[PDB]
Formats: sequence, C-alpha cells, structure tokens
Amino acid sequence: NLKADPEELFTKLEKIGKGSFGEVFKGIDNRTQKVVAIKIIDLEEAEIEDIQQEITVLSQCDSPYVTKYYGSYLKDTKLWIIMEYLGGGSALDLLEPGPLDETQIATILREILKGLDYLHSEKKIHRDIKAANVLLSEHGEVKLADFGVAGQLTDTQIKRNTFVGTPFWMAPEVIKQSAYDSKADIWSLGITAIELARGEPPHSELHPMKVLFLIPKNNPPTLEGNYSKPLKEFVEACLNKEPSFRPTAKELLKHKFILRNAKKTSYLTELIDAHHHHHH
Ligand SMILES: O=C1NCCCCCNc2nc(c3ccccc3n2)Nc2cc1[nH]n2
Repeated sequence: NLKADPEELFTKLEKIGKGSFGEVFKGIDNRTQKVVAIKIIDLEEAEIEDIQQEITVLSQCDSPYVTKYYGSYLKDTKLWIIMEYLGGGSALDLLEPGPLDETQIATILREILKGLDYLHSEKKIHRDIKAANVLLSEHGEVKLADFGVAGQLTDTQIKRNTFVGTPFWMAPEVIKQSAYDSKADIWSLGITAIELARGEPPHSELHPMKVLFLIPKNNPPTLEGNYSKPLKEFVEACLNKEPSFRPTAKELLKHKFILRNAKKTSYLTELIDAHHHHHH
C-alpha cells in the first residue's frame, strides 16, 4: 500500500489561479516532460477513495470542449489532481480588463454548451460551472475544467449545514439537496452568463450565508441593463426555479442568442490580448 509520491512524479511550477477547493499550479510530468495543471486539495477532514475512483472514471472522458483529467495522487492528507493545462486564462481572468461584448459572450457560452452536452450525454454533471472554470487556450479554444467532483466534496457539507464555500452559482435544488441532475448545470450556466455580461454573479455584494438562504426562496435572477433581448431571454430560460422547466444544453445550442451572436473561437485571442495589455 506504499503510495507514489506526486512531488517526485511531478515538478510543481508557478501558481496559475485559485480553483475550487485548492490552488492550481502549472506542473511538469517528470516521466513524459509534458506540461500539466495540478490542483492540490487538502482532505484532512475527509470519502477520499470514492473521489479518486471517480477521477479515474472521468479521466476516460474525451471531448474537445472539456479538459482532460490525468488521475490523482494522494500524499498524506493532500490530493494532487492532475489536469490538462490551458494557458490562455480562465474566463474570470479575462473579465479583469473590462466588459465582454455579446459576441464574446455568445461564443464562450456556445463552447460551454457543447461541453455540457458532452458531459450530460455521458451521464455526468459538471456541478461547478462558473467563469473561473471556463478555460481558454492560447489559440482561443474554450474548455470546461474541474468537472464532475464538486458534488462529492460539498453535498454532505450542504446537508449538514457545514458548507462554507461560495454559493453564488448553485441551483436552488443543489442548495436544498433535493434530487438534482444535469439541469443544475443549466441554472449555473445562466448565472455564468450574467457573470460574463456584468463581471460578477447575482448577489455578489451579500454575505454568502444570506445568499445560500436567498437562492431557494427568491424569484430567480434576471439579466438587467443594456443587453439585447435574446441575451436576456437566454438567461431567463436557464434561470427557472423548476429544473424540469430549464432547457437542455442541446436545446440552448439552438437559442437565437447563440445562433445570431456566436462567432469563430479564434477571435477570442483578442480577449487574451486585452489581458496582456491590462497587465503590461
Ligand atoms: O484544469 C484546470 N483546472 C483549474 C481551473 C481553475 C483555475 C483557472 N485559472 C487559470 N487556469 C489556468 C491558467 C493558465 C494560465 C494563466 C491563467 C490561468 N488561470 N490553466 C488551467 C487551469 C486548469 N487547467 N489549466
């Protein structure tokens, strides 16, 4: 039962961003000398082998719209998750210089939807859709990241009222821990569309415990301000309190906002340029 040491298997390089449940680093697989991303989760207070088994299952996923998993390695109380590295920045990173235009939003949402359609067709739930987990390559390709595990890391805490993580993107049925399915991602997608349009999810000025309380009780958010009627309607379609009333990802790919505004992903290199200029 002697475990491989991830610090020997991988060279941890610079931090590249805050992930859910842990910081994310660029890394090198020392066996292949290939670049990877590494997220280290501290599981001192927690079923570890169930999470590793599911990461192994998810490492078999294969889609242009979803980052690869490359397994995970436990070291004492820390779980090293190994992932495909993308270097363009997350959509959250790329929101820093200023507002996105509706073509950028529609392009990014279209790619997210294709990734959600893939995961849902494989009977998986992303469960952590937010701009921070939407990644760009240096060429503008868009892939979902950190999918398929957040439920194992949070659902029990939510049941016990011991969850202290961030609630802004959670569907009401996830907060109430009733039966939830892929439609939970569709709610989170609607919140993420607001985040891409306005820079932050609804209720971002409120205490997270008030937000956890509000989401299942309040009318769902809507997109307010100078935004096109199709974009507002796309948001409204996602943000229905009843999950059976939300459309599937496959249906949303046909939404007129997506079809009339999405353009080539290669144009999103302009967004990466803006980040460079912002930080130059
Ligand atoms: O699979 C990942 N999950 C981790 C998802 C949460 C972190 C997202 N923030 C991020 N992420 C990058 C990155 C690279 C270069 C510059 C900025 C970057 N900002 N790269 C990355 C992330 C992952 N892979 N590659």
